[PDB]
Amino acid sequence: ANQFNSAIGKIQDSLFSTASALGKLQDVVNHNAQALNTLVKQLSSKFG
Amino acid sequence: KCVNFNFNGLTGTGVLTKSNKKFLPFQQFGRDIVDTTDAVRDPQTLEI
Ligand SMILES: *[C@@H]1O[C@H](CO)[C@@H](O)[C@H](O)[C@H]1NC(C)=O
Repeated sequence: ANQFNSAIGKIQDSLFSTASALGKLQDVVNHNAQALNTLVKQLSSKFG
Repeated sequence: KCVNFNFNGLTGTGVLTKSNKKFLPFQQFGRDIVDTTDAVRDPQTLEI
């Protein structure tokens, strides 16, 4: 029980400090925003 | 009120509202981050 409690207490730090993952969700958000921004920025091209 | 506005040849449709944006005296209109017109200057009242 003590070992589990220590590990579950370290989770709250290692989730946002060690990074590793949690970049996948942000990457999904960033890819969606990039796609939408590029789509609405292509409206400024004369295309000839 | 959603209107068809024609500012000195610039044609568009939308609602024109009072703006807190401070245009420098040489600046005539403002563009959003994706190059869409966001603010305009009144030729008569010099209003943003
Ligand atoms: C046009 O005339 C009005 C008064 O009728 C004046 O307030 C306005 O500044 C003038 N527009 C200019 C100088 O662009």
